Amino acid sequence: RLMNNGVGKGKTREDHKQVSDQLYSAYANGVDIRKLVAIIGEDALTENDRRYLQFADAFERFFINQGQQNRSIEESLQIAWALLSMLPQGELKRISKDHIGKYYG
Amino acid sequence: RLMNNGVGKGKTREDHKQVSDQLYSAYANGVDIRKLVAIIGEDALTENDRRYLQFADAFERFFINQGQQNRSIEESLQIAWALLSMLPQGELKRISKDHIGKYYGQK
Amino acid sequence: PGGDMSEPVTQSTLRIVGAFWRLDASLAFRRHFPAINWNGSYSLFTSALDPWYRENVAEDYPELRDAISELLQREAGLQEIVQLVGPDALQDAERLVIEVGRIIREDFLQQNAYHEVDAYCSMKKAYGIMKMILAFYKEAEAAIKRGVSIDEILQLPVLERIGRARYVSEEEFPAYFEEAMKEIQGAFKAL
Amino acid sequence: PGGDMSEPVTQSTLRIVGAFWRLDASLAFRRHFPAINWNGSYSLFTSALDPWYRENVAEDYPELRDAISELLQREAGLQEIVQLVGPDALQDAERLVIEVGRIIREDFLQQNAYHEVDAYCSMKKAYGIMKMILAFYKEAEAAIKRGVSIDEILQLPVLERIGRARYVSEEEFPAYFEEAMKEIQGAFKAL
Amino acid sequence: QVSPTRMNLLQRRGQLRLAQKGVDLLKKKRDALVAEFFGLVREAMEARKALDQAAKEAYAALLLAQAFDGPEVVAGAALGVPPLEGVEAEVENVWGSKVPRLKATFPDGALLSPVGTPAYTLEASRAFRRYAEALIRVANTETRLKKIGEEIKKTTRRVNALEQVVIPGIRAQIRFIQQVLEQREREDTFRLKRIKGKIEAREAEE
Amino acid sequence: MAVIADPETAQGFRLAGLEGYGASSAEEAQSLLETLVERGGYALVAVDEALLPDPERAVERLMRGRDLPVLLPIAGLKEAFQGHDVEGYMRELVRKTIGFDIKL
Repeated sequence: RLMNNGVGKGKTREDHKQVSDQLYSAYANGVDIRKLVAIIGEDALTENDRRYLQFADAFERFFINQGQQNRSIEESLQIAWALLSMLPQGELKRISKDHIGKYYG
Repeated sequence: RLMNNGVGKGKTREDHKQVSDQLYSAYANGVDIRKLVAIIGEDALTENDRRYLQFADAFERFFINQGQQNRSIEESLQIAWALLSMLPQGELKRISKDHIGKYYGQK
Repeated sequence: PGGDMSEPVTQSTLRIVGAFWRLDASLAFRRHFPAINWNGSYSLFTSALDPWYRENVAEDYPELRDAISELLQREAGLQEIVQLVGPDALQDAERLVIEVGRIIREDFLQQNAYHEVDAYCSMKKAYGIMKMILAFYKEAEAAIKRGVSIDEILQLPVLERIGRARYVSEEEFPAYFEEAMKEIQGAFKAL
Repeated sequence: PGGDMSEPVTQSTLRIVGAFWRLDASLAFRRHFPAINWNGSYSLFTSALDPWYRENVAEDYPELRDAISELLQREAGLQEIVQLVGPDALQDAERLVIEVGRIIREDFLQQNAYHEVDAYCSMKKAYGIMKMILAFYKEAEAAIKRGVSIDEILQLPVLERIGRARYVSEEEFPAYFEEAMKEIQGAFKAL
Repeated sequence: QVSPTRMNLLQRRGQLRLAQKGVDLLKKKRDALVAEFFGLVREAMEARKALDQAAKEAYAALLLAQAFDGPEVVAGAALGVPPLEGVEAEVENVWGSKVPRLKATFPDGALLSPVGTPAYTLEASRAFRRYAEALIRVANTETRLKKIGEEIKKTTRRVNALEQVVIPGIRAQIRFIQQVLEQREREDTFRLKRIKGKIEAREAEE
Repeated sequence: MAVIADPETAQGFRLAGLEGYGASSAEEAQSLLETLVERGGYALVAVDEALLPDPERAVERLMRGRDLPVLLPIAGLKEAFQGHDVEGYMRELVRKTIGFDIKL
């Protein structure tokens, strides 16, 4: 219920709320499509549909599965950016664009 | 529970337990094939499965439908082998060929 | 109290009686009366009454009655499949079982007490209706192993006779029975 | 009673105990004794017995324990397409997973609890059987891609020596092991 | 939500058992459909083999009959022949599903001046007639295999849907009804404690 | 009963006594197929494999029901020299049809 207090300027990086909101919305749609593939065939899809499939499996394998290591907030946010770089900027509905300009490469 | 201690060498007849397991598995895959044949049809199965369907359908009126006659143990095993004869030899994959060659075949 | 036969009244009174007639609400929501749930009723006097049935109603009465019983059991065994898959995509030799179960529930079992006739029904009339229904089912499964439709069975002009054959009085019912039996025996060679 | 693991006896037991071995009646019906099921059975002590195994068994021991755990999970994963389609219609990168799964389940795990020489099995002998099956898998997965497919593998007289390697006394075993491994390292070059 | 009595618990156990029978029955139905699918795919292979070889026969026949001969005379020999309508169809109903399969009449009665003025187009024309027979054969094999495939798709999503949806929903309702009935039995075995306590606090008021 | 590889092969189909066509492009073939579904040549059509493998876009265009114009890939006269794909074609049939990839 908090984390709206504990993000932002002078607490974490500026983009922390927008990265969290974007990753949640993207992984919700990813698990929607992975529910959809269980019913309809693999060809009823567009191309950023498959990009959400790839982002779902890439999220579940690289963002969560850390095993033991001592990630930072810095390494965590740049892993979140290198995951979001696997998606089109037109699919980035949430993040205000100057974070995208400083990052996403 | 105790059937495995009450049949066998000099207890009732030496082929008993294997016929017990065989009748169980044969009626087990007779019931559900008899239930499947409603939605596929008589003439859209294999052939041994229709043998199983005939076996189960005649089994539950020649073996369980006893009535009131004082049915001995040799007579009941005899009718059990008469029911097992409607399955093909070789498909009886629980009995070695000693009791097969001795008892099987006779309806 | 709850409408649930799991009480200390009902499951203390069902151990000391024969002839337990369990009603239900689903057969009484639509007006299918009496709402005897057939699937959970019983009667322990079927065995030891068949001498009287033989010497007073008909000689073949246990045979006909047990055939009615096993047709209703076979129907209620196929209701599982028919609600899990649907009444299409079936084999035509069992949709006759379900439709004969439907016509026995709409003719033999279902009875309105307020109609002037069919309130009372002595047992020769019930023997007549069961003999009609099983003559129909026997010769209909014969005619479907010859190979026909099952639309062609369910639109005969021979079973509106059956559906009205509980409303004739106990005086017309012999001659009516002879003529309905004649037409059931004579309307299957013409398919 | 019911064949369920939700009653509070089993729930409190699983909250307190350290290792759980679900015995099944189906796996004991397929004449696979012991009837342990390697899917819903779990231990927790493996993380802290690890330095004991590296001291007294062999220095590589939890690696190949993880290898057979992964191999049995691959088999129980892709048993589905074997069950639907047909086992011959498999690939060649999954047919060998199926067959090394079978050679595990019929030589390594399955144990006669009445045989004179089979019933006891120390850590060196289970290490030996385990290393032979892992060496078969690795050299076969190396050699499936260049000269053979699975029919040019699944009959070879080393597999009989693996499948009968467990009826060997442990005064005879640690010379038998080197010779069976030598013959498999020569055999997948002779192919 | 649903009325929590011991009767309703039995109805829910009955329908859980019926759905668990239904998973087994529909898997067996899928197994029989897969059996005839793999019985038909090799017929599709053999039909494609015969189609391509008779295709090569009719292609070489036309190559000879328009290379050793006139393109204008095969034009006249084609356009003199009428278009020959008449192919017809019948009905397969199996597992409920229904497809029409076709066969052709192909009349040979058009013996248009039956001393055929090239020596080759009777040969090539009968080659193309056998070609079209093989083509309608491959068409019927195709539509039968597509019907089997889509029905296996239906049965697979039906098994998966029925399992993952209406096994755990019914399990959840059974657990709901069992826990509310245990609450009622716990309130009974509390109230009986109090009425026994306040009957035995009467000898202690004497 | 239209069949579309060339008009040169199609006049051989007229030499067989059935109607056929040739387009040498995709949309032209689907358009003549579209008027052939509209007014029938009794609804049994094959199209060249190098022209259109799957013309079923025309089925979902005009006649989604009854699947009466059956659409067939066919080996062309310049392609029947090779024996097109048969075993890998069945591989992709299984891959398309049941989901699984098999070897058999």
